[PDB]
Amino acid sequence: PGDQRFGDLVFRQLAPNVWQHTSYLDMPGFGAVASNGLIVRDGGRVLVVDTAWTDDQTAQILNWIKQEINLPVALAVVTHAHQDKMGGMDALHAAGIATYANALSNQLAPQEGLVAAQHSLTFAANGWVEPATAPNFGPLKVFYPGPGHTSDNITVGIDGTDIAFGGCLIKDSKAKSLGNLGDADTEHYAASARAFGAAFPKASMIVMSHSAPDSRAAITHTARMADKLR
Ligand SMILES: [Zn+2]
Ligand SMILES: [Zn+2]
Repeated sequence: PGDQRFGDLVFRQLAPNVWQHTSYLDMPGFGAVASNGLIVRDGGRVLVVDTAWTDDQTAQILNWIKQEINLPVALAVVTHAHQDKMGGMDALHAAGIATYANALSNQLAPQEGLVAAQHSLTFAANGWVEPATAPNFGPLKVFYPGPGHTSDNITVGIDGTDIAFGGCLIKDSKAKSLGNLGDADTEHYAASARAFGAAFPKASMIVMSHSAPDSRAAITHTARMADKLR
C-alpha cells in the first residue's frame, strides 16, 4: 500500500528522492498517535525533517536510512518544540548530525523538556528563512508562516518536487479538528495557514504531521477551521 514497515515505524516513498517517516506514541485517551516527518536524498547526502517522538524511534529512522539509502545524513531541521518533532534530538546528536530549528524553538526546547538543536534559523519579514542561517539546505525551502499551531512552527518545501510540508500547522481536508491547540495562536492561525499555501503555490502534495499526504484542499480546509478560532 506503499507503507514500508521497519521495526515499529512506517516509511512511505512520496517522490523519487522523498520519503515520509511515521512513528507512534500512546496518548492514554487518544490511542497510538502517529507523527510524520520527511527524509530527502539530495545527491550523495540525506536530509531529515523532524525527529520521531523518542530517541529510540529516531535511531530507527537512521537505521532505515542506512539500509535503504546508505548515504550520510548531512543535517536535520525540526519544525517546532514539541515532542513529536524534537523528541529524538539526542539520537541525531549521537549520530553526529547537524541540527537546525527556529531560534524560538531552541529557546523553548529546554522548558518543554526537549534538547535544543545545535543551530538557529531566523526569518525575514516576508517569512522566508534568512538564507545565511540555513547553510547547505539544498532543496529544502524553509518558511515561517506566522504563529498558528504553535508560536514557533515552521514549514518546508522540497524543490524539484510537488511537495510542501506543513508539519503540525496543516490538517487534512476531512479533519474534524485542529488537534492539539494547547500552545496555539488562535488569532493568527488562519492567516498563518493561508500564508503557507501562498508560500508554496505550486505544491500539489501537502504533507503534514498527523494525516496522510493530501491535496491543497488541506490548506483551504485548515484555514477555514482556523477562521473559527478568532
Ligand atoms: Zn506540535
Ligand atoms: Zn503534533
